[PDB]
Amino acid sequence: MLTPGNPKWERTNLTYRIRNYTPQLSEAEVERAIKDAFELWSVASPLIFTRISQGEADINIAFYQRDHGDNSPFDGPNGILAHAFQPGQGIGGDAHFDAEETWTNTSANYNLFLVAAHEFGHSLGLAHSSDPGALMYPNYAFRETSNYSLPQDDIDGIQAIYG
Ligand SMILES: Nc1c(N2CCc3ccc(CNC(=O)c4nc5sc6c(c5c(=O)[nH]4)CCS(=O)(=O)C6)cc3C2)c(=O)c1=O
Ligand SMILES: [Ca+2]
Ligand SMILES: [Ca+2]
Ligand SMILES: [Zn+2]
Ligand SMILES: [Zn+2]
Repeated sequence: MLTPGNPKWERTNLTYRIRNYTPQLSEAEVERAIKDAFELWSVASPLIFTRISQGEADINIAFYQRDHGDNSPFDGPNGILAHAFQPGQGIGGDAHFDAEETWTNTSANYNLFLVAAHEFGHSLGLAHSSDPGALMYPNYAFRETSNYSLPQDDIDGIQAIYG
């Protein structure tokens, strides 16, 4: 469940910055989605995520449309929802979300919190899992639950890299 080449962060204290927002949600709603997404991984590893509002962070977060400078363009409604780069400097670890998607905080397509949590796995060095119940499973499908926490397969994956 590790990204090929075993690329990992050499530090456990990471910073992130939300570069822009989506008009479909309030700023407060986007911030809460991102915060909870990171909290999923933090409670199962030594990783600490610190938000900054200016300057250069380790993980940049932004909403872009079509061609946006990294040679991996988005494609309008549905299809590619977002993507993130493996651990590293520069664009490494950054996560981009397709601005043409309907972003929600409900079970309707597409829940920001869920897509983000998945993307951050890639930002930390995790590959896709073959376990249909894992956050890192290749296919998106929202499941309403009484309590939202990181599945055991994802826990094993994050621990196998950072302990
Ligand atoms: N495939 C593609 C994309 N997505 C990105 C976002 C994304 C997000 C999630 C998945 C697979 N996982 C789920 O659909 C999913 N995982 C979990 S873990 C978990 C839950 C879920 C879940 O509901 N869905 C809910 C209950 S919980 O107690 O909080 C624990 C796959 C994908 C693949 C693209 O973009 C693309 O092209
Ligand atoms: Ca898309
Ligand atoms: Ca970066
Ligand atoms: Zn991109
Ligand atoms: Zn993925």
